[PDB]
Amino acid sequence: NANVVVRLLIRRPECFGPALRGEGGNGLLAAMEEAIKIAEDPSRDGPSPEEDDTIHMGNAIMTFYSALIDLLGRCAPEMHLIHAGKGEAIRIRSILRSLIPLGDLVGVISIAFQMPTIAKDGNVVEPDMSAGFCPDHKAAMVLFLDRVYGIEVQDFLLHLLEVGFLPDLRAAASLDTAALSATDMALALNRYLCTAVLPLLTRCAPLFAGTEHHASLIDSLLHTVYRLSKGCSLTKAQRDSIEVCLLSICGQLRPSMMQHLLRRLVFDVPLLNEHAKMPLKLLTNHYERCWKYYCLPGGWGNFGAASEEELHLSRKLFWGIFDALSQKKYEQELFKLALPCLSAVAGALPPDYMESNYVSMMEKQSSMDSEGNFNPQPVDTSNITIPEKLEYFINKYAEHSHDKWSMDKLANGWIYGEIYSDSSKVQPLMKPYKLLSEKEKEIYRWPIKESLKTMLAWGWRIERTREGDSMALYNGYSPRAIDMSNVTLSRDLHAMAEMMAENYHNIWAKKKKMELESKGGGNHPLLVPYDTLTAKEKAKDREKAQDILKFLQINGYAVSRGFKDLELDTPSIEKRFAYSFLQQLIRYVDEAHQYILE
Amino acid sequence: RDDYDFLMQTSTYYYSVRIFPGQEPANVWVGWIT
Amino acid sequence: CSGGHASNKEKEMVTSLFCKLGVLVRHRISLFGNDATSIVNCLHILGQT
Amino acid sequence: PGQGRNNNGLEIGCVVDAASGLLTFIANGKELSTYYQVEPSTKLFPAVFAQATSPNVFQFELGRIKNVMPLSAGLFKSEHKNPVPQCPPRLHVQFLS
Amino acid sequence: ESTSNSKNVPPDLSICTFVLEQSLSVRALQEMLANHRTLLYGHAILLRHSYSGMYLCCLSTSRSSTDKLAFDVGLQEDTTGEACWWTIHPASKQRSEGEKVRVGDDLILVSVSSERYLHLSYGNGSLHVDAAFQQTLWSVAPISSGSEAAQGYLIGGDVLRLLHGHMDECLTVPSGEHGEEQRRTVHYEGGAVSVHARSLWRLETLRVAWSGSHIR
Repeated sequence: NANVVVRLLIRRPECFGPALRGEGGNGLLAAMEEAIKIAEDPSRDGPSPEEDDTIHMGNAIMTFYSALIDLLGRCAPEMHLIHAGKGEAIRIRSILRSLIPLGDLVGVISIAFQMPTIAKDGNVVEPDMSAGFCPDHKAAMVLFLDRVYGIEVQDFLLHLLEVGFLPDLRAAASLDTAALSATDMALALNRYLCTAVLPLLTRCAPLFAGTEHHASLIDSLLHTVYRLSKGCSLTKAQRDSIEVCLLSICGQLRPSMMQHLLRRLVFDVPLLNEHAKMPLKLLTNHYERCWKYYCLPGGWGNFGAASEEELHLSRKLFWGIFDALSQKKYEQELFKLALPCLSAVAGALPPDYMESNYVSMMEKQSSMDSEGNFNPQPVDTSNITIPEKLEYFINKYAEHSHDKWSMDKLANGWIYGEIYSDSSKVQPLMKPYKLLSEKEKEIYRWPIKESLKTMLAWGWRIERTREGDSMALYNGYSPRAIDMSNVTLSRDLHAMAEMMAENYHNIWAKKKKMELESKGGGNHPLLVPYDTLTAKEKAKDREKAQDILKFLQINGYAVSRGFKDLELDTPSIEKRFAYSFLQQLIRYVDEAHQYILE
Repeated sequence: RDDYDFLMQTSTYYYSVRIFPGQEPANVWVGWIT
Repeated sequence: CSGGHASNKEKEMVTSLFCKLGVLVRHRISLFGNDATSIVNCLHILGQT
Repeated sequence: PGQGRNNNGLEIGCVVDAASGLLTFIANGKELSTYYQVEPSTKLFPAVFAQATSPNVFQFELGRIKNVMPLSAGLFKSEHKNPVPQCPPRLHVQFLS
Repeated sequence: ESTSNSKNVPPDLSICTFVLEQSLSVRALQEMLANHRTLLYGHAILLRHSYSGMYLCCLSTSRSSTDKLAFDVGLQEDTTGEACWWTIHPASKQRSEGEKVRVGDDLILVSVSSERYLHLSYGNGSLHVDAAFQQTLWSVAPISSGSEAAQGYLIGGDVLRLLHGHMDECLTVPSGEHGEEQRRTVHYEGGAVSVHARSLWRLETLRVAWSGSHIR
């Protein structure tokens, strides 16, 4: 019945609409563009003086092209026949694959939705979904992508992910509040992302194997699944589906990328609430799939071994979970889950794991909160003042900023004049930074001073190397621009740059939460924590961290960590995981013997 | 301009190495070996 | 030979745990409902260590 | 000059006199104090040693300076009298392995 | 190629000719893909280009002539696959499937590979030809039949030499002096010109149909 419908529907191309007919039509992605403007134009979406008396033609054109393609995707042959080599099936799929271009499908998946807004009154101003772009209008896209084109290669897979799904999986994160949990946007987007998108990612799970070199989006899809999985309006079947998708995805990646997710887990799992069951399965299956990585000193031959940070996180996780169950209440299913979990964490942790005395300082308590879920606390910076010996570096990076600035205006085309007119594009400032005034130096001074006090807040020991002392001793225009074409920073220093950029993102999130208080609420799609952002959206933190800490070394100052280790009792055979585990077990069994003796 | 007699009679040769800005010059050695 | 030296004190705690688990299992098969199998397996496997 | 090289990467010119054996070096347009006096008939290979702390490490610019004959003129007998720098395909970078 | 202004501009009927190589049934084409006949409506035909020796096929590629659904029509070396095969169908009601095609019938051709009509596209200022979903009536005109040809006799569209004098001379234009104005003259010449390519002439009749017939 499909090989007849397809053959009948192509002979009459008038059934495809005025945009997919073939002549003059703008396509399907460009047909998803006039309809999303009719829904806002009141002169073309109404009878021109809800749906029963006012038929929305913005909601009527894109529901037509979401049913035509849903039929054109449901007429696709089942793929076992394509595997067996059925000629007519391959021909039908090729006709179906040529009717609709792949780029005309990826763009429609990438189209953003309209989110409800909270008002000054405190009521949710939710736009009409009987009038605007529906989450079910993007669901036929996912069916066509799976049945006709197919997702068979890793690069197209994470391309489509990055461009269409994350922007849609982060629009349900802002809907995870109390008021927005029961919106029809929530009820429809949760349905879409739990019946079409996540099940597709479950079927495309094996294609997530060789994607180490993309680390910022597979450490963000995990977060945009896990933290949305704590939603309250989520149904039983939808919760089961997201659980299945989550362990299916985490069952393919290398252990290195499951670090941000483990950091997220090690604070939420110990609570041992109802939600904790699926994180428990996640951690369990992770620790059986990758156990030599953490237990065997060399680990997997290709994947490697732990970096001692995952090793200390696993120890604190095991101990917190063990104590928490020690103080919990009896429940069959809870222990039937948790006993394999602890038995796997202990079995993957080295039995002789050396408890480093350097417990992680400044362990974050900022973003892993429950209510409001965002508490920015950058460490106080005003309490520490930049030394005047660093004022020379402040001035140097001020000229460096002025030189980025100047290359930008040589690009733009600013012309010499005596007045600052934004209309005529004239500004007197092609003078060097020496001729600038202090206040227009301060549009550079404030960023530099705040950046330096940011690293000073933690006590980062900034030390001038003798090369900078030499710089102090060395003490119709020819410009010159600094060329940082080869500068590269080290691995541990790059990891430190990661967290200081996380602090500069924490400040950004703090400022936009104060201005969100002025907005009266409404979670921005990019206001999610640093670990939830993707590579492209993690751009300003990267540029700021990189240029500041690659210019610091090229000027001479050597920066170190906040302070130096208090002590290391390496000869202590009383500090391995075995010591703590065995005395804890012996204490508990000493108790249990007391109880049994009574 | 170089003299086209001294240039024709000289036996002095040249090559130059540009250490790229960002590569540490403390880890780069330039010269001749046998 | 790849490593994993449990200290003499660690072996001391292992032996003490074995002995004390034996004292726990002494004449309390009924009190430990149907898990006396678990205790005897524990004593088997740690006695073997 | 110290520290700041991001004006332009360090240009270390290597000058060899194949008639006297004097090996001089010019860095950033200034002659360096170090010099070598090789024996007659010594065959010298232009070499650069580097530990890579950058995506792009160094380069083998084969140009010329004032009053000095390009490298290809000494490398190749056919181009002995050509003052124009050349990099014929026979000249390629090697490494110790 | 235009064949309506033949009284003013001769048509190049040397590259417009095709040979009906094979006429198999749809099912027989299916099996022979999986592993003198009179044409009947509904069969699958293989068309071989006379000049090039290649086969008409759907190219599975578009020139993007304002139609996103159309494919270009061209020539292919091999005969394998279903791209080189076309199905002939009745155009009007007087004919039907299974009935043998007449020499004066209009035909519609559908590619087996793409299920697209051999379409005349008015899309641009120039007139295109492609595989689209809109049908175009094609009239098959007979040029020649190999079986009825006679060896040693002049037929239409033959490349030949005009041996004038004593089997020695050849009616030939001058050689390659790099000047076409000087080459635009005609004379008799002998020797090694009888095996060269500048003494070769094509005899084209003043007809479009049956242009490969015996010259009278």
